[PDB]
Amino acid sequence: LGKKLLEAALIGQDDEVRILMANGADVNAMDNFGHTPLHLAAMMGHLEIVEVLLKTGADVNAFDLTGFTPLHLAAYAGHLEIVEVLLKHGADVNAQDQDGATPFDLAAWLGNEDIAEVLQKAA
Amino acid sequence: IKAFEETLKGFETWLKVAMQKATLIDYNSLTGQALFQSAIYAPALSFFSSMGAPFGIIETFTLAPTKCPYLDGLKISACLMEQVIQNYRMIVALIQNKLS
Repeated sequence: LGKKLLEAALIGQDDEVRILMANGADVNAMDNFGHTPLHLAAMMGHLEIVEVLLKTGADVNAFDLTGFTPLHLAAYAGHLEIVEVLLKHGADVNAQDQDGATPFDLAAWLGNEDIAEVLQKAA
Repeated sequence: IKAFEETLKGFETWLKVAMQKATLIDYNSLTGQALFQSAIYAPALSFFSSMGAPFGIIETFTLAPTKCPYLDGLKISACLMEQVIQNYRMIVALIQNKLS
């Protein structure tokens, strides 16, 4: 069920995520790049799936194999409401990838100004 | 067929972000290369696999940097992103043939 959860969390199939969790899918399932379902849903902007994953024990601060956390990927994609939810659940604003880049850095480099201001406040 | 439609919708939702951010990613930097892999290449692979599955289409998309002969890492990223979109068009042509 892990691969199905990773796929449904990326595509945005809310129903299928809920079904998979109720059938015992691993919220820590990992794709070939180190992503958890929460990495993929945060990056995509899928708020309700992000809440479902968090409610069922997802590590908000999981690192993928390239050193990115769900906060990094939401800050990259520009999903402000996701960023706020992750921060409320303890996302680490000081997480760094393998060359020192934080979520704020990605938001600033990619032109997501609202998110960059929110992350600077939290730091 | 509903699942396939859902896959197209997720793909286009992802693409709207990837297409704008790719112009800003320095593919020659360590972070830019990693972010392109994590946020562009890896999701594209999953979309392309989900698209092709119900139709028997078994292909593995791979980046081709030899076709992006640029010193500027930003232009490499835009060029590689173009390859992603071209692959979408390739898979879609195969699907339409199958359906026809």
